[PDB]
Amino acid sequence: FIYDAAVLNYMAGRDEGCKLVTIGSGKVFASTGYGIAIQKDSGWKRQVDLAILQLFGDGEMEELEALWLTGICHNEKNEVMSSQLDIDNMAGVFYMLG
Amino acid sequence: QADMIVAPLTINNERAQYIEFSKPFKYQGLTILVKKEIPRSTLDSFMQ
Amino acid sequence: QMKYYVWPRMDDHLSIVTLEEAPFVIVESVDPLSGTCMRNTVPCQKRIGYIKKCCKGFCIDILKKISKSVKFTYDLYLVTNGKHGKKINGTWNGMIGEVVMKRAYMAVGSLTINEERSEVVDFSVPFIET
Amino acid sequence: ELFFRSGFGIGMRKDSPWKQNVSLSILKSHENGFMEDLDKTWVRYQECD
Amino acid sequence: TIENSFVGWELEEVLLLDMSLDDGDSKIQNQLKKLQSPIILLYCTKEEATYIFEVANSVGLTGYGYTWIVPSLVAGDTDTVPAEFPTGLISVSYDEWD
Ligand SMILES: *[C@@H]1O[C@H](CO)[C@@H](O)[C@H](O)[C@H]1NC(C)=O
Repeated sequence: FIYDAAVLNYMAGRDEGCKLVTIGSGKVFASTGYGIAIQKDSGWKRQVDLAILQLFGDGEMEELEALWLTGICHNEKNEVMSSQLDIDNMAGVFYMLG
Repeated sequence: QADMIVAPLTINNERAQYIEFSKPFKYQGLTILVKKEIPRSTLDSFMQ
Repeated sequence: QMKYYVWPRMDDHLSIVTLEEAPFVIVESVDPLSGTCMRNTVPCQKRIGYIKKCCKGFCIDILKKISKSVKFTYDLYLVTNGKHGKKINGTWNGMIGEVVMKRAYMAVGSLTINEERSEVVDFSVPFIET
Repeated sequence: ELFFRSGFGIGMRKDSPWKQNVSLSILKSHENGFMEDLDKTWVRYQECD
Repeated sequence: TIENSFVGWELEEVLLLDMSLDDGDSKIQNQLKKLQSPIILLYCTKEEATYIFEVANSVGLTGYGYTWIVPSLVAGDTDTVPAEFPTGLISVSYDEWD
């Protein structure tokens, strides 16, 4: 599935069974960003952007995502949950006698 | 003396009062680094 | 039962256009006890016939703080023509379609920035990576 | 973990005649992947992890 | 009614004017200086109301962004409309035309 990253990461972290993962452990290719579209050459464009930058300063922006964009399926250490080994894993040993 | 700044330059509210910034090269925050402890790694020996 | 669906108006009265998807914008039906949006929600109409609806999410939480500091007003309404927006035969639809036609004056929600859409509207500094 | 996220930009004097005609080439270069090639030839290569 | 409702009704700057001594002072205007909000409730009589608007309209917080609603008391017989009533006054009264 090839879709926007800001939706997949939220969805893949809040699924039952934790059976879905993003390749590369958070890999993105063409980095752009979201935003607020404004009518061309509007007088507001000078003030809206300054307001947003301030929310970085006080950390409000950096804790909201802890309120809407969190999951339980931790993508750390690459938990394997057993291997349940098969024929394929022991390929060489079936070759050594060959 | 200058007409354009081409170097790693973060964006913050104080600096955005007086100039424009266009749009980013790449996105990154900031972290902390400390020395490794791999000298104190778990060694092995016969008698252990 | 009032003859007017919405109260007649009396540029601090701005219009907004929004789309519904992801945790960024969530649409929930109105409470049947009183027919009003409950706490922690912003009203939002919906064309097609006008039906009240409740809008909430992460992205809307931004529009509350930004509009409070710069002190302007708004009244959201969802869009009724396609997805975020695609150019066909030199025409714009969707959320981008409204702003070029001056019927909206601002769009908030989940847009994506690229070169093609900066030839018609203007964006601001991004607030989340994608 | 990352705790204050922003991005390097190209800064100019206010209201210079290039305000809006430069940030298209930065923004268009992302689609071509040209910003990626510069990344893998000046940032990431052989290492001990 | 406000407490037992999920909608976030709120009230503040509750005012009370003393039209008993009729000293003619600006105690009405001085008290109403600390006022805000686009909805203001009124409860008076037709004869005494004309004085109320005059002081309130003198300050000017009635023109554009403020709406006033009055009970059926300030209605007369809906045949004559005394002056000083702000433009766009919405109010309720006992049914007459039907
Ligand atoms: C802006 O960029 C366009 C690219 O098509 C170019 O034709 C034009 O000369 C530029 N104008 C300025 C003022 O740089």
